[PDB]
This record gives sequence, structure tokens and C-alpha cells, in this order.
Amino acid sequence: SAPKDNTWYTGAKLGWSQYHDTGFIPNNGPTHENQLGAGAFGGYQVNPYVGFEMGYDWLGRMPYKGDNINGAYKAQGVQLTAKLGYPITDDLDIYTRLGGMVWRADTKANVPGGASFKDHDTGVSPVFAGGVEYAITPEIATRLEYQWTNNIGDAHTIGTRPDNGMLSLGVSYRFA
Amino acid sequence: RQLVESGGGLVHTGGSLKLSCVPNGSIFNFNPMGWYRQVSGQQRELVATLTRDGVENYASSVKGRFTISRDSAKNTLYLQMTDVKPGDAAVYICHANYRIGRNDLPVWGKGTPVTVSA
Repeated sequence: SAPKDNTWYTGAKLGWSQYHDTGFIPNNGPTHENQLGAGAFGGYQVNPYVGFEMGYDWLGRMPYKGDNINGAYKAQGVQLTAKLGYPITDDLDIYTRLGGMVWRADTKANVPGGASFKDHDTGVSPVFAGGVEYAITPEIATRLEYQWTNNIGDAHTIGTRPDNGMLSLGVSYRFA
Repeated sequence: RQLVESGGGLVHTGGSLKLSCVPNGSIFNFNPMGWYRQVSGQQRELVATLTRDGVENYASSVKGRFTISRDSAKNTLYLQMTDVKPGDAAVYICHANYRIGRNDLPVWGKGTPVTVSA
């Protein structure tokens, strides 16, 4: 049920993205912390237990609403992880993903009727995920996972270093 | 409508005044806060500033005559002017800087007029 030994796969994911430790600006309005996240990924399966995968993630744009100051933060990146899986049944796997993300985060803020700025930064963060994967056909599988990414930013540059959690459904095709 | 100033008008030479400015949201959202002064079409002169940690700085033209302060329970920044010279008449303007990592984001008020008699 894990992809056959020495096989390639490609897939995509959609998810509920939520940022945490979101300190940035002292805005007096709401912040919309739940956002659509998305990504593409591809990988290679070594054996039923071990695979490696790379992907791009869009982590979503968080608005900071307010009438004193308002702004936004967004992040995205490229990740590389090892996937370690246990065949809990002969058709369902449970897995963890371990590795890192090269990320770009962008911020903006403005004062209503006044000044504004845009900034961005780049850096590297650890990625951990856990999930289950079900093989629908020998070619198609679906994933449900939670992906945690730490310190997406720098408080000395863009002014925030939030964490991201993302629950996602993914689908992949296997080139067996 | 972010920084709102009050309390200018006429003062006599050698007299005294208190200006006040209340910000949208909280003092301590900013570092520093300050006062500037402008005569019609001349540059904004920095008058005084006050850091989040409460350190105070002054222009040499007002040092020892004016004093900068706040009251957190009032949410108010004050300029106390004493020993007013005729060279201190201006529109006095409240300033407030948001410090967002490496980025500085300034806020300015319309200002309040101060006029001086001999």
C-alpha cells in the first residue's frame, strides 16, 4: 500500500492553514487566523517504510485589520522531507514527515490616512508532519495530515516570526 | 484622526503652557513618541521625544525650558513649555513612531497653534 519500491509520485494538497505566535502590529481590529493553504509535492519511495519528498507550500495571507494601524503577513516556501511510514493495515499507512522549508515571508502595514511600508525576508525552518495515507487504486492515494512549520520570519526584519499549522487533504499519482 | 492634540493659544514672553496629545489606541504602541514644531512653510523642527522605556531627548533650542511627559492612565502625551521666547511661536505637532522590526512607520497630527506676545 506504500508505493512500490523505487517508484516516483506526484501530488497536490489543499488545507486549513492557521498561524500561531502572530505578534506583528498593535492593530485594534480582527485578525483572520484561519486561511486556505495549498501545495504541490513530488517524491520517491525507497521501500514500504521510507520515502523522500519535495514540495511547494502556499501558507496563506493573514490580514491584521484596524483603524489605528492595519496590514498583512503571508508566507510560502519549498520543503524537503523524509517520510517514515508504518503500514497499520495492508491498505492504510500512518506516517511522519521530517525535514525543513526554505521560506519567503512578506509583510505590510499602513496607518489609515497616513504612511505605509512593505518588507520581506527569507530563511529556513524545521518541518514536522503526521498523517495517514490510503491507497484508493494502485495509481492513486489520498493523505490526511497535519504539518507544523516553526519560526517563519524574523522579529528584527519583517517584525514577526509566526509558526504555521496546516491540516490538509492531499492526492497523489504513482508512476509505478 | 490618529494623534489628537489640544491646549495651545496665546502665551506671554517668559510664560508657560501645557500641550496634550491622545493617540488612537495605546501609548507604548509607539517608540518614540514626540513633539515637533512648524512655522508656515518652514521645516518641522523636532522639539522633544520620549522612548517606550521613558528616556527623554530635546532639541538644544528648548532644553531646560520645555519638558516632555506622559500619563498611561490618561493615555496622554504632554509638552510643558516654560520660559517661552518669541522664537517658540509655531504650530506644535504630535508625532508617534511604530517600530516594526527594521521598519519605522510614522504618525502625525494636524498640530495646535501657539502664539507669543511681548
